[PDB]
Formats: sequence, C-alpha cells, structure tokens
Amino acid sequence: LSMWYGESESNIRDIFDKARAAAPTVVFLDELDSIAKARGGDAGGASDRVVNQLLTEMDGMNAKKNV
Amino acid sequence: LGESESNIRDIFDKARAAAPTVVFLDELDSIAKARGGSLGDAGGASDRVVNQLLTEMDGMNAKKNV
Amino acid sequence: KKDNMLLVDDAINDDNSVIAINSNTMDKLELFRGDTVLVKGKKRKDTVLIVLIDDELEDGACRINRVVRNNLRIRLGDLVTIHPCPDIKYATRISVLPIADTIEGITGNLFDVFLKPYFVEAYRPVRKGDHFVVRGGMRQVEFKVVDVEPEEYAVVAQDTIIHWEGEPINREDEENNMNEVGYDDIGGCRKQMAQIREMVELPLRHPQLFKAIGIKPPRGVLMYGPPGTGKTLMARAVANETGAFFFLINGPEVMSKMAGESESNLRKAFEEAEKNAPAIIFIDEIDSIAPKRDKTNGEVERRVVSQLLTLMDGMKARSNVVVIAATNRPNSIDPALRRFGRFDREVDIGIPDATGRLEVLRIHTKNMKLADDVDLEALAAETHGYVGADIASLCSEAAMQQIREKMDLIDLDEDEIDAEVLDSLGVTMDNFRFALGNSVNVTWDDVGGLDEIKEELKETVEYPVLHPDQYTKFGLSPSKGVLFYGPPGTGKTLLAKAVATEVSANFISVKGPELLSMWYGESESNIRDIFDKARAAAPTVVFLDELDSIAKARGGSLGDAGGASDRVVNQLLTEMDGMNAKKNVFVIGATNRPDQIDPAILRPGRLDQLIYVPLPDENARLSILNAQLRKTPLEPGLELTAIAKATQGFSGADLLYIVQRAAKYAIKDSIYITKEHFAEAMKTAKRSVSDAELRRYEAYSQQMKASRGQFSNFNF
Amino acid sequence: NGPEVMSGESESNLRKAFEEAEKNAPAIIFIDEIDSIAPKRDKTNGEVERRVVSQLLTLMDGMKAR
Ligand SMILES: Nc1ncnc2c1ncn2[C@@H]1O[C@H](COP(=O)(O)OP(=O)(O)O)[C@@H](O)[C@H]1O
Ligand SMILES: Nc1ncnc2c1ncn2[C@@H]1O[C@H](COP(=O)(O)OP(=O)(O)O)[C@@H](O)[C@H]1O
Repeated sequence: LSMWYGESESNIRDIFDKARAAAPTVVFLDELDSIAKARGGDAGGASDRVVNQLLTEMDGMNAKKNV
Repeated sequence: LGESESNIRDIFDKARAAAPTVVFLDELDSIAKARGGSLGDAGGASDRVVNQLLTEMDGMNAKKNV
Repeated sequence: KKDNMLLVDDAINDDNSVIAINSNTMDKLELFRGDTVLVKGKKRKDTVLIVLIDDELEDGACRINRVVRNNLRIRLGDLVTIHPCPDIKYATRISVLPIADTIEGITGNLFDVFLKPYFVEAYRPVRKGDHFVVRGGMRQVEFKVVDVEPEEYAVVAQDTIIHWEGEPINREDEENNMNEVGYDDIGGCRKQMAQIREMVELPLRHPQLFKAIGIKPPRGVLMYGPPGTGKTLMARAVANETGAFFFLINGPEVMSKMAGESESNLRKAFEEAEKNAPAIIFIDEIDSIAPKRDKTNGEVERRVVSQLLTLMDGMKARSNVVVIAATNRPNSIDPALRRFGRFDREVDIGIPDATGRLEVLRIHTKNMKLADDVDLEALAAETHGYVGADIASLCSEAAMQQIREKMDLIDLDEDEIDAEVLDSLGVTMDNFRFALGNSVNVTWDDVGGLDEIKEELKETVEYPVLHPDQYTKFGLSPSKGVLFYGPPGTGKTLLAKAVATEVSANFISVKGPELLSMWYGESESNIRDIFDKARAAAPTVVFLDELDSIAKARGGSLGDAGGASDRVVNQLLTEMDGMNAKKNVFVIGATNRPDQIDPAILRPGRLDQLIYVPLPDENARLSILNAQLRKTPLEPGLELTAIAKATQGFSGADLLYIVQRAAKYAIKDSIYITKEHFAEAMKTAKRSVSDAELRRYEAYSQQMKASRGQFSNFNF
Repeated sequence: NGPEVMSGESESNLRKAFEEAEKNAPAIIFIDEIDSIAPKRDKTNGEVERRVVSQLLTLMDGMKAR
C-alpha cells in the first residue's frame, strides 16, 4: 500500500507480473485481513480498489503459468 | 453491501437503462431478512436496504418491463 | 420627444437607396429631395439613403423598402433614429460580392448586367456591410458591400471605381450577427435581468451620471441556483447587447496539475480581458476552484484562490471590467471572495414560475409554425418541475419526433425534394404528450368516494395558489398542514396525488424509515435537504409518510435511538414552523397510529387539519369500482352492485386486488371482461383489516369528537 | 483518426479539418477512436489534451445552419 495515486495497485500489478514471469511460483499472501478487508462511509475507496485489483489480477489464471 | 443504497439504486438504473432485462437476485434471505426489529447498526442497514429495494421495485410501471 | 426618431413603414418607392419622408416632416427638420441621410437602427447598424417627399408617409414614421429595412435589422413597426450626413463624399472604389445562392445557375459578366446599370448616374449612397438587390435577367441577385475606400460609407458617382469579384464571402457573417442572443430571448428572470441590465449598461451608456454622483459602480455579480437556469445565457445576452467582449472561463478546464500553470492561465485570461476593451468576464463553476482554504489539502487550489483574490482586488487591479460567476451551492465560496469589490452582488436565479415557463415556451417555439389548436396552458401547467434548460430539449424532441413519425411513407429526399410535404408541417398536442412521456398520472377521477374530504382538500390547496391578491387584501396567511389517519389500504397516497395533480406544484413523496441512518446527523441532514428541495421550488406539496415511525411521541427513551428520535423530532419541528419564511410549503402527513404522535407537530400551524379517512360503504365502493374500471372493455351482463353488496368491510387495496385478479384471468383467457372471472375471483378475497383496529379507530374518533365540547351555533 | 492530430498545431489541424469540411460541400466527418482525443478531462493531467478538447468543443459548437 502507498499514499500516492496508482502505486497502491501498481505494487500488486508488478508483484503479480513477477509471479507470472517466474513460473511456477508460490505467492504467500500473509495476513489477508488487511488486503482482503470486508467492505461494509469510507476513506475514499482505496481498499475497494485494492480488492478489485486483486480480483481482476487473480481471475486471469488459466491452465498456463500455473501460479 | 449511503453507498449500500446507492449500489441497489444504480443496479436498478442499469436494469432500467437496458430494457428489457432480468435481475436474478440470488439468495434473497441474506438481503431482506424480514426487517422487523433487530435494534442495531446491522438492523438499520437491513431496514435501509429493504426500503431501497421496495421503493425501487414498486415504481415499475408497464413501461421498462424489468 | 425629439422629432428625430421615426418608425419603419411599408415602402411606396421601390428603389433600393431611398426613404420617404412627408413634407410636414421636412419643415420640422430641414432636409431635401437630393439629401443623403444616415439611418442608424438597432443592433448598432447603419445605412445611407435618399430622402424624398411623400404625401402618404405621414410625419411620425418613414417608408423604407425591405432591403434598407434588412440592413438595419429592423421590421415594419420598429423605431429608428434618422440624421443627415453630408460629410460623406464621392467614392474612390467599392467592393461588392454576390451571395452564392442568388447566383447559383448563371455565370459571366455580373458587372455589365447588374452592377453597371444599377449604380449608373444614380450616385447611390452605399455603406460597408450593406446587402443590396438588383433585378435583371429573370432573377434578382444580392451583393454585399465588403469594402469602400472613403471610410464606412460613400457615394457611387460615375467616376467611382466598382470592383466586383466572383468567389465572394457573404450571408454567413451576417447570420452570426442576427443569430446573436438578446433581451427578447430571456423569460422568467425579469427583475434580476433588469437589475443586471441596469448595473451593466448604466456605466456603459453614460458615465457622466456616475461622474456627477461621484461614486464607482459595482463590478461583480455572483449568480447561484440550480444548473440549467439560464445564467450564462443572461450573461451572454448582456455581453451581446452592450459593446463588451464575452470571454468564457471554465472551472475544471483551467485547473491543472502543473505548478504555477493554472495561475498563469488566469493571469493570461485577465490580461486578455483587460487588454482589448472594457469586457465581461464569465468564470463558470467557481465552487470547484474555491475550496474555502481550510477543507482542502492541495496547494494549487489555495494558489489559484490567492491568484483570483490578487487579480480581483489590489493595486491597479481592474480598469473598467466586470466579472460574473456561476455556482450551484454559494456557501462553499471564500468570505474574501464574497466581499465587496469582487462578488459584491449575489443574484438568486431560481426556478421560474408558470408565467415565466410560458414565456420560455413562447420564445422557444418562435422559429417554427407549430399548429393552430395547441394550447400552452397545459404545457405550462403539466411541466411543473422543469428548470428551463429541459424545455428547449422538450421542444426539440417533439419537433424531431413529428418529422420522424411523418417520414415513414413519404421519401427522405433521395431523388428530389417535394412541394406539398413542406406545407402543413408542425407539432401537435400528441407530439408534446409523447415528449412529456419521454410526476404521477391522475386527475381528480381515480379516487372514489370521500366527497367532503375532496372538497376540503381542493379548497385548502387550490385557494392559496389561485388567489394571492385576495389574501393580501384580507392580510392573512393560509393553512398548510393536513394529517390523515385510519386503516391501511384506504387511499391516503391517492388522495395526496389527486390533490397535488391539479395545481402547478411538484410532488416530493418520501418514506418514514428510508431517511434514518446509523451515523450522527444524517437523518436530520436528509430532513433539511428534503425541506430545502421543497422550498426551493414554489409551490411544492410534501408527503411525509409514517409519522408514527418518524415522531414516535418522543418523551423519554434514555438511549442512542431515543436521542436520535429527539433530534429528528426537533429538526422536523424547526423545519416545519421555526425561523423560516413559509413561502409555499404544503406538508401532508399520512399515518396509521395517531396515538404515538407528540403534541407539538399536531399543534396548529403545522398539521392542524386532523382529517379522518373512514372505511367506504357500499355506495362508496360502487364509485370505487366505477373509478377503477374507467378504460376497460365492459360486459352489459355484469352487475357491480352485486359485487359491492358482498364486500362487508373491504378496502381499496382488496378491490384493486380483485380487479387485478379479474384482469389476470382476462389475459389468461385471451392468451371484454366476462362475468365468470369476477365470479371466481370474488371467492378468493383477503380482508386484511381485522376488527379490533376498527374499534380502536372508532374510539379515537369518538374521543376526538368528545374533545370538541361546549361548541354550538355561538350567537354573539 | 484519434492520435493522428498531434505534432500549437493540433488546434490548427482541427481548424483545418473543420474549415475543409465546411468549405467544400455539406458533407460528413468521421472521427474514429475519440477516446484518445477526449481523455474524460478529470483523470487526465496534461495541458495539450485540455487545449485540444477545448478546441473540439468550440469547433463543434461553432457550426451554423449554412
Ligand atoms: N430564460 C430562458 N429563456 C430562453 N431560453 C432559456 C432560458 N433559460 C435557459 N434557456 C435554454 O437553456 C439552455 C441552457 O441554458 P444556458 O444558460 O446556455 O446554460 P445553463 O444550462 O448553464 O443554464 C440554453 O440553450 C437556452 O436556450
Ligand atoms: N377510494 C378509492 N378509490 C379507488 N382506489 C382506491 C381507493 N382507496 C384505495 N384505493 C386503491 O388502494 C391502493 C392503496 O394504496 P396506498 O394508497 O399506497 O395505501 P394506503 O391507502 O394505505 O395509503 C391504491 O393503489 C388505490 O389504487
């Protein structure tokens, strides 16, 4: 997570790009109660963007690259 | 789940924009929960969700046919 | 009255360069038959013509042919100032060009044919910008004077050199002069338009008045209101009718992410506005670039705020230039921006009333022959919530839909245009009905029974709208609040819609528990927003439902929900009758439990009408069954009396359920209404109302009747 | 097309295309892939995009009946 605009999703984007590059690999997302927080008045919609970026970067997993 | 009512409002706006359509609400009990009395923040959110759904479904005339 | 200004009349002398005055006008102002006179009309235009004694003219107004009349942008029955100019003298050269559509077809020597005999030996007094007409060769060509050497106006003696060219530019530069907006294109904003008009034109027409009174005029107008009202149209009309330069600055356009670039753009815009002429600056959407310097986090917004405060006030800040703003919420502006010298005048351009909406309808349907039997009263009474920018889209959609529905059989100009299709064109009433279809649909007929309740509601709603002058003669304010109570499924919402539908008011129907929130202040903010949207468009009837769920007769609960109920009740008590002006607000309540209402909203002045809506009898259910089956194909063999006799305490919701089951059986038999559908639907009744609640409502009505005691005919 | 308008010459290209289409005949202009020229004006941060969007706005509005 970063305080700037776009970097908080670009970090997940290039981490998953590094995961897709060195196939196979294992991405251990430790303590998912801070990334995949329940939605439930907010701070602007940054955790929702993080969850949406993780969902659209985790849905493009076919039989290839086997992460 | 004001944003929790705005979600149902613009979902039904997307429904009425592309008329005709079918809005398949899966697992209805989780949304409605028979508002009744719960007396909490979850109860208030449930009552506001149920009132939004009722006031955005009863306003459907013979036009727009959702 | 100085006799030097005259009206435009029809022309006897068919010549181009000529006007006709009467002889009693000649002795009233020394001029002659050969005298060349300068005509200066509206739109800051001019022309030169020959005066000639005309007996028929009658001194008061002058005869001028349609060509002169056109160059001055006037009509038959418009005033013009006439004055002689002999300072003008014979031309050195002239620059005329034919307008394209008047020469489509022919070619060759236009000079020898048209221009040569037209100017010959007449020494016509022409002008730059003039468009004259020459008839010959079985057609009439129109040339426009593009240039003369001897100033703006000159004469065409035989020695004068006439230069015509064959690829000229004409017509397009004139229309964009006539297409300009004006004071005749503004409707409903009469008093604020006149105030803005005088505060702009009184420095510009004559600064000697402000020199004699010894004070400087205001140089700032802050316009606020709903989006789509006509504020930038009014600003453009004032900037077009006066010799200013309308420069448009947008809010989110000028703002950027580069440091020191948006302030440079604002400085460049102010230098361009101060460089050429005394102009009018219109900065649109100023609330986006005025974040009040404390709620924002960005430095660039405070920097452009400081740039605006520096450019508006300071050492040699403004030299004869006025700025205009536009916003939706005027509270999110700086107190230094809303100061004297920057935005010293705040103008409320709100939603217009019925006569202003009719004026907008009249000025928006001016350039089209619509019909003969279209009445604008229904169009001004049914569109009760139109801001003004939707009326033009309404007329455009109707004019598009009429040609769309009138082109399915007639061809679409694929081979040749037709002569009889353009005749008898225009929109009708059903086109406007389809445009309104593209906010409830009742008119005093869908409700059944309750004749004295309908009469009382019709009186106490329709009377303060129709006769304000008689109430100012009597000097009293009318009543506002009506409260309904009784069993559910009785017709309170239908009665509210039926009493709302005949006035030119809006309808804001909000629900009880659809405003309460878990946050702090959200329900009272929603109540204040509802009342602000109600009183922001007069008149407006408010339909508050579930008063037993809203009020709860606050008392003492000792909890967070109880304190929220106390704050909601106090906010409603303040918004209904508090520190307000109560212009036009019709609060109408509808509950099913009047015992749980606090004795402060039932106080007179807020909800004084304690009207009870009882259950209908059989003679009332006959009217309900006749009112629900208005447009339905009926059978002569059905008896609605036999249906109403077997009810014995049903409700309007149950009767609507019976009608809906009959319509479902009719569409099942289809995929008129028959009697066996009603015979099989009468068995599956509901009767959702029990018996003890009727006893409770009757006891409450008897207690309300017994509270009215020691009251009689009351002889004085 | 969209991104073939750049090289203060994008405004000159827009004015050139509009005056060429207005000068010859009553005709039709095809602007393919408008999402490059119009960046929705809120998520963008450039200045020549704002200038070319303002130019397209004041050139599309300045079309008369003739
Ligand atoms: N008082 C009025 N008279 C005539 N037309 C109006 C009036 N008010 C608004 N309109 C129409 O509404 C449209 C939008 O108004 P305009 O002032 O241009 O922008 P805004 O939407 O900011 O008010 C205009 O095209 C104009 O024709
Ligand atoms: N007098 C009446 N005439 C015609 N229809 C009625 C009458 N009374 C009730 N109805 C019908 O019953 C329904 C009652 O709905 P609503 O007004 O929302 O509930 P309530 O009557 O409890 O306020 C309406 O849809 C209306 O069509």
